[PDB]
Amino acid sequence: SNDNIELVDFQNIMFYGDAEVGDNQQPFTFILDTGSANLWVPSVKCTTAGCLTKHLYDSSKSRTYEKDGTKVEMNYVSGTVSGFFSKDLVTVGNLSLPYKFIEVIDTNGFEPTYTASTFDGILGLGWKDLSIGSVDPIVVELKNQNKIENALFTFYLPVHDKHTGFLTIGGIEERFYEGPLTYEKLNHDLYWQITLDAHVGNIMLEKANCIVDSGTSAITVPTDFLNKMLQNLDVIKVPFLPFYVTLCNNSKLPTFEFTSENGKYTLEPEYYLQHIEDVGPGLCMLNIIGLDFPVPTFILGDPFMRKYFTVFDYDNQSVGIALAKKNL
Ligand SMILES: CSC[C@H](NC(=O)Cc1ccc(O)cc1)C(=O)N[C@@H](Cc1ccccc1)[C@H](O)C(=O)N1CSC(C)(C)[C@H]1C(=O)N[C@H]1c2ccccc2C[C@H]1O
Repeated sequence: SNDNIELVDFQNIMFYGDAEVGDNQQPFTFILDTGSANLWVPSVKCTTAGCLTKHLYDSSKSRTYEKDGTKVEMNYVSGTVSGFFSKDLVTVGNLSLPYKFIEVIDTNGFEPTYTASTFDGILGLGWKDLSIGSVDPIVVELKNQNKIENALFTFYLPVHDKHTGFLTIGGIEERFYEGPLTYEKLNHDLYWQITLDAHVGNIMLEKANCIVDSGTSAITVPTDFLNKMLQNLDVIKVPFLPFYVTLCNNSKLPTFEFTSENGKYTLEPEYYLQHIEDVGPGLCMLNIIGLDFPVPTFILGDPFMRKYFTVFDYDNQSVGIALAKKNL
């Protein structure tokens, strides 16, 4: 019944999945990003160094290509790509639909991220009004065409050296989680954002905005909240970068607890530490960065999602959260 695209871990920090553009089935690797709402692929017309090692899109070889050519720039927090709109058949798992996407010709504003990673493009899994060009989300559009049961998708993330992951479209599969699945209502029209009380030891923020974001390989915390957490924690900031290093077994490292009237979600140090033995013996980096939004906000990124199976439900305007099964 449901369509299941396999997720591959890349250096236990990112994960990617593959999909196709064109009726000649041109293959691409995507970051799958719940926090954005446009699809893009690098073009054969790309003029920049970053495209050299990528799978490139050739509209001339697809009979289902429809020209648009409207110029567009996608601005991410990690950089900018530019190009123009094109329309073609997009295939995700076994499902296809004609889809508007961005043909990228300049990726120099997205370095060094682009050249250092093995993805080709980004496939947005956000809300329509967050898109450029008023593009209906893939999953919404697939439901509207009755190709899937429900306008929802789920993430069961891969775990480095343990199991593969899945982006599942159309339904919720019991095989991905254990214990209860708790639904948290979205608190915003166009982000996968929910309200949770956030506790880290003695520090807490009542009714914080929490964005569940598949494209962010960190937990982000308000900067003042982070500053309090790190006080007398025996961690050291990396020169010039917003990351902190610690002895891996530092017993002061706290557990994040997020609560709603419905549920309680925790994130222990094992889920947010990254070993860096090559930099030194028994050293870890915290996958936590300080970021201020206009309203106090946490991004519950990839470290959160490695622990917790997540359901993104457009029809019920909610995020479902459950403990991910350790193995399939
Ligand atoms: C609507 S369209 C995209 C939107 N535009 C904007 O907000 C407009 C904007 C542009 C520039 C700016 O100064 C501020 C604003 C954007 O970018 N939303 C992002 C989510 C986001 C949003 C706000 C804060 C943090 C992150 C997006 O969903 C996303 O996940 N991204 C952007 S590409 C990406 C898929 C590689 C990933 C990313 O960067 N990851 C790195 C990251 C990020 C943060 C911490 C550690 C690390 C490590 C890496 O994992």
